[PDB]
Amino acid sequence: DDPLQQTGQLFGGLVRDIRRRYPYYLSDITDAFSPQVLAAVIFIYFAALSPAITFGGLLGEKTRNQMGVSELLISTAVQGILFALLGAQPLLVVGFSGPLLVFEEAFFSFCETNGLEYIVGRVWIGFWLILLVVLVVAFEGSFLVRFISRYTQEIFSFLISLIFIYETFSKLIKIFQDHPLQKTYNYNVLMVPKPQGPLPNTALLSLVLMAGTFFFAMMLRKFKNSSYFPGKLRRVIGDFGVPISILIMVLVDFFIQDTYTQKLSVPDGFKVSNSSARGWVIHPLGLRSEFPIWMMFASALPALLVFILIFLESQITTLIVSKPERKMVKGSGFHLDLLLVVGMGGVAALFGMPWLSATTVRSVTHANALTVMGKAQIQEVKEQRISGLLVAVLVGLSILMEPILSRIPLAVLFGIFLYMGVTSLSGIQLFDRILLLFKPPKYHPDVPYVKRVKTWRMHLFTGIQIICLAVLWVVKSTPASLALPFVLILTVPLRRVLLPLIFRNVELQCLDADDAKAT
Amino acid sequence: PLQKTYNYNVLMVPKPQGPLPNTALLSLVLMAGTFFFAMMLRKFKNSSYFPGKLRRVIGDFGVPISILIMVLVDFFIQDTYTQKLSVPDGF
Repeated sequence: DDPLQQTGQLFGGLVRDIRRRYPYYLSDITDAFSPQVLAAVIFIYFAALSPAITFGGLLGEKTRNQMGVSELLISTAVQGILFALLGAQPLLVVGFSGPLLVFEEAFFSFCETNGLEYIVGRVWIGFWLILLVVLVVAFEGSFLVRFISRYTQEIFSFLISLIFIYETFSKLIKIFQDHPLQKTYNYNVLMVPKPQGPLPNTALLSLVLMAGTFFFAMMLRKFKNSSYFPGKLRRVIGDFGVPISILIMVLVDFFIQDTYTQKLSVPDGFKVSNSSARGWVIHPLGLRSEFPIWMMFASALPALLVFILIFLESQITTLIVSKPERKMVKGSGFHLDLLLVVGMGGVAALFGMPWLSATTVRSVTHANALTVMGKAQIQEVKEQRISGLLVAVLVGLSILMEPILSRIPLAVLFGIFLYMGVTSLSGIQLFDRILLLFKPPKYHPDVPYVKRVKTWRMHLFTGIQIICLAVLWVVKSTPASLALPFVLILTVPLRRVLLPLIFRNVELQCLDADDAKAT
Repeated sequence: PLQKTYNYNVLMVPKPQGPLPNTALLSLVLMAGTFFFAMMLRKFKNSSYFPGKLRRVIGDFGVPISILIMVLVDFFIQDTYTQKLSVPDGF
């Protein structure tokens, strides 16, 4: 039975996913006894805490510290545990995103322009998103995701991957820039709150940490499929390679005493940032004065656009995770996770907490972590609820391990970002055609879209795709980035009409494959 | 070796006396860059990414290419000193 199907029953698709998924409860409970699950837990723990800290610092310095880092980590823990507990697909990883930050800063700018409160209206926005998601899910209007082919999916994934790789190198370049290379340095500079001024051996040591971590990780991964050791020892080595490299880099950093490297910073306790102009509960009616009536009647509009953003991104992520190619065994849900995320965003907005949603890179990395692979062929993927709830509990309780987190150099995590970025390049078909662009036709592959169409036809199709990617890059670089989703959905009609009017029907059926195998 | 403070009133003309901030570890960086580029080029040489003439012609001179890249990288940086070749004035 189809996870998506036009059903004339109220709560139809929801109950269908319920009946498809709940009878596997005991199996989901049982299947998390392997150490590879623990490896996934420890890896995604870092992979979720580090961008959380980055985004928290960014929005703290952006929003006059209206919201900080402690609220973000506590929330991320709450949505992680509950999404693992009651999610139809608990294999997703939730978090904040860049366009969401753009929305928050735009709302803050609008509020300051009008003189309104920033945190007060968020409760009302939660109210409109709650009523609107009830309205939408009432009609089971998910079938629109059927219009998304592999073209739009892969182009969105590729742009996300390239953007995040660019962010990683931007981080490294900025940290290098903060301490330039001079000939002489004055040593009467204070270092207590922050590193002020250039330092001799810090930035390039961070670069060395990145390079060594990445080199060791790739050498280990390439050796994992070798034939140097018995299979048991080889599997034991392959199960926990990344934490092994992490420990090696950490001990190397701890052995060095003189040079300073920036380490992790976490809240002291479960406390608010302002602790002066805020409390645990925000009164929706008004903190210092009453909330305007014309705002009460006209503030529904941004709720529409934020719901559109979270809806499209979550459903695209659900398409990514639940593809049958990665040995998708049990049932996969779309409606239940979406409803849970939107309702939880609303109730978090009741507390003043911003909304969170599943992240693409974290989700694909999570799917990659729980993979049983062969000598190649992919046998299976271990799917259950335990890893996500464990990760969320760990990010909730990370505050209690202050000395351990204070000894982690920041560049090792950046190397880990480089690792996830390069490993997110596996499932792309656009990368396959990009590789095909340069290779001579004498050694071109056995896939149907090489035999059935000519050489310059493949080159022109990939040129169309990269031109689309360049336009999307111009859109994301545009300061009016709020129009970012719109051009994206502009991909949907363009494939149906213009391309078949230039290409042919056999090229249409061979190139735009719904599944990797079947064409 | 690595310290926290370095005195800048030391003479460098006949030979580098005393520790210096960014010399030997930069030589280690050059180690990594040169070796990594050489291995990447050699492994890519027998690939199938270019037409055969172009690929083999490019791979025919990998070591001087990496040497030139390292020399230009060294020349671009001005402030720090790295030890260079010494030859007699004459016969």
